[PDB]
Amino acid sequence: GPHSLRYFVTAVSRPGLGEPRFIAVGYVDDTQFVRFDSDADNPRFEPRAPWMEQEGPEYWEEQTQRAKSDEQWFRVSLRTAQRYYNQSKGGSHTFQRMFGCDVGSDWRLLRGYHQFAYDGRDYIALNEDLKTWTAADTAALITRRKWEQAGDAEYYRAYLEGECVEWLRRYLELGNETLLRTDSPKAHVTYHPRSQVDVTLRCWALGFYPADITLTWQLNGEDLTQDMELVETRPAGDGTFQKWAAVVVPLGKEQNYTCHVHHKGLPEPLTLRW
Amino acid sequence: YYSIIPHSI
Amino acid sequence: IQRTPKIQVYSRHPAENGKSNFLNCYVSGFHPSDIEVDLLKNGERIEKVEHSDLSFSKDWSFYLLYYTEFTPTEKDEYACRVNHVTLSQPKIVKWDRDM
Repeated sequence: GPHSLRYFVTAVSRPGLGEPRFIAVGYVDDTQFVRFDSDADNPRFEPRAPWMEQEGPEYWEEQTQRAKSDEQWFRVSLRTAQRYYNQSKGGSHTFQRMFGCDVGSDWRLLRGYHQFAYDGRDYIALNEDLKTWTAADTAALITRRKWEQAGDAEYYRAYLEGECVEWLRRYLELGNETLLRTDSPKAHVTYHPRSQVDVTLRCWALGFYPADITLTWQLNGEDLTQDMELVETRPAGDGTFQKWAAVVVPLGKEQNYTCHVHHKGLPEPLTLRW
Repeated sequence: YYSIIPHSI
Repeated sequence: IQRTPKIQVYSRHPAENGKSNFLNCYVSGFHPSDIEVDLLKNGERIEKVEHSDLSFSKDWSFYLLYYTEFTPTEKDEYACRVNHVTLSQPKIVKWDRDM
């Protein structure tokens, strides 16, 4: 089965309040395992999963240093972006970075990531070839040309193919007890009175892992969505996830509606009724 | 493992 | 340029009175990152509340899980209060054991 290592890094400028906020979090699949928070009591790379408390000081010391390096460069980037777009020095802006790797069941690189955002919009992204860049605007075109000339792609690729994949395999060994699990969703349909003409059927999905799931309602074998309400997947808090989808249906014909659940842990997909 | 960016945008 | 947060108030395990559970408030899909999130017991702000580390999705929008240990009763009303630049006033979402 495939696995992913991902880091989500956020910098938020706040002039008149002080230095920019900087936070990095790491994930293995849908499981967080590390964090760095500039606003914490003692800012450092620290474990966020019990199986990471194994690693010694040489891990966290080196990780903390790398984070603080990026913190400084994220500060410059924020300033540079403000210059690029001719924005006011007084306003608060965001700079985001996501990177990591996807590996296949054969323990090899499937896809590497190195992409950036300004104020929640795409800025620049390392393409799937890990050689070329996609720039979202003409400002990012300036960045792209600078990073092309600097040879950044080969530098990132070196990490993505080597360091990223190897340490991911290490994490999958450290947390082999919990990370390699696959909890199929326990699903059901709930009845809730609405009007005197119709009723609400809420299809539930509980306690599943990973978080990737598919929930749909189909009437008489066809399909329905444009009326369907679908909340985004939510963490239960115990490492599992929840999700539901509801439909408004007239009285008496509830059993002509089928909820369909697709998930990694379900060999045969689920078909449910009230 | 965390990896750094080498410079600004 | 801005995204409004999606708010969900729910329990970690199915709620039955007398048994200690966890009250969750999941806020997701919002931008920018500054956000106020409180868990309310009978309209009163709960102090002993923890939250997840700021993270984001594929579209760069942020998400945060706020949670607190509690023991549900039949009369204790629980809710989540969220304020954000996209909201003209704080949104109060009551906890419903079924939605």
